[PDB]
Amino acid sequence: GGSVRHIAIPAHRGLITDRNGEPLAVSTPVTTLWANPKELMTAKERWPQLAAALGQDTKLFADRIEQNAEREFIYLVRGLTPEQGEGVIALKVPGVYSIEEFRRFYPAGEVVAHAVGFTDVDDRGREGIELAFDEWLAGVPGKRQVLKDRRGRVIKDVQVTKNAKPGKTLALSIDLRLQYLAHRELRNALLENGAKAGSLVIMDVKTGEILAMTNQPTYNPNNRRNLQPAAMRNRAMIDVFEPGSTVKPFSMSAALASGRWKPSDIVDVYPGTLQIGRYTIRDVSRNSRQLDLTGILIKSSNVGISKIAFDIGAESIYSVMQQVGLGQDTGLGFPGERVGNLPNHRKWPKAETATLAYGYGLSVTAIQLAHAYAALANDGKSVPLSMTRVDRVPDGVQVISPEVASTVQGMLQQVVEAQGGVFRAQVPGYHAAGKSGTARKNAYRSLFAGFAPATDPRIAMVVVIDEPSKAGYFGGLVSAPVFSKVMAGALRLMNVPPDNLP
Repeated sequence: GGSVRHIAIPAHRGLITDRNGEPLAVSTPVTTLWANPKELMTAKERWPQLAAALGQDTKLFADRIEQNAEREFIYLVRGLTPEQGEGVIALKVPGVYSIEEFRRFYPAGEVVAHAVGFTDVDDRGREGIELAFDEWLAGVPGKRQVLKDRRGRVIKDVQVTKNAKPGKTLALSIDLRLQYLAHRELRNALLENGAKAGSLVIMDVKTGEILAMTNQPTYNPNNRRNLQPAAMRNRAMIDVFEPGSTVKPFSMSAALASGRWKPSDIVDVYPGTLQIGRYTIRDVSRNSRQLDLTGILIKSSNVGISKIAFDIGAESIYSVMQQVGLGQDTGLGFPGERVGNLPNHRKWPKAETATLAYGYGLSVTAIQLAHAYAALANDGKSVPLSMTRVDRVPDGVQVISPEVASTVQGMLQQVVEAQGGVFRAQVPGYHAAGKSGTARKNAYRSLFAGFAPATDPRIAMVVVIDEPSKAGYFGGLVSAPVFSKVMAGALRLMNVPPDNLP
């Protein structure tokens, strides 16, 4: 006949949009039904009709209400359409009450699942942006009072103690139009090459924004039914791998900055192997003798970059790699994010000096690799990463001098356009620049990292194809065609003028 209890007032979770306001995560009003078993015990002849309205077996529902006859609150069904909730309410079953709360709906579904993430049944972020910015998005629940009978019947409201503060809107750096394109093209490439998984990262080299981030396999954050953890793996931020030949441009940046090397310099790589003690440096193709610095990148000559590294010292190469973020914390604060490993030595031996120079030993993520190529594309200035829209561009750090960065840009354009280069990475109408690579896990990862336009870069991109099972596993056969198709759409959607038209 009288008992006051504080009930919480759910807060409206903040809207998540892409960089242009397209809805990505929307709080949707839902109707949750709860029951007071004490009042249900006075209306047993109504249980089968209530059981059928809840899609529950007649006897099982009766067993559930009986075992909880002493309690005052149980959940009947959580998160219904307001239409569905009022249908059960219209039955006038004594002891059945409704609660108005919110549930997330993700209009893009599987296309941006890993980046956006999801909430749980209690509207708490548990993955992706939903967890990374949960305090910003959640708001503060409110406090209300209600009078409860000694039999549990709701009698009347007493007062509101504190009003709910709704969550705040968040606009991601993602361009949903680019996301749809990268999601589709990465999926097509996986089917064409029969690959298990893949990752694609797009960045604005001037602002540090992540314009697109897609992983295969993916999942619908709206269905939530037996989602195996394989499809929920945010591979672009969690998978680490040896970058291989894709970090040779940074060994080259340290070479061109040492004062001892120029692009015209030649290196003798005959006969394709180089013995360092018991360790044998081996090139994939061993049909060369003298190569200039660009030919070293075109052929992916581990021997050539090793001899350059011996001359300039590993410390200069480590410094460039550390400053562009390889093996470093990205500061993005995503769950399960991995940093990788950029090893450091007090005294760099010859073997570790070489394997560092051509991308063995150290382990990076696709996000780190894209961030490094963005710095190279941004005339050597590294801008911090961001998964939210950047209105005020932060000051970068000039890690590679603009002259050296401009020289490596030209050499990477030749890697894509010169004879024997990665011509399948060429973007029609534009000058693209990039570098192919392979990461062994038999099983390999096909890598391509690049940027465009080569003469005035705007967009950096990394493609990781995990274990192709059809054509050759080489980067340039599998990953380069994806770069070409996705970069072409990224340049068009951002109205970047073509720099390669007759």
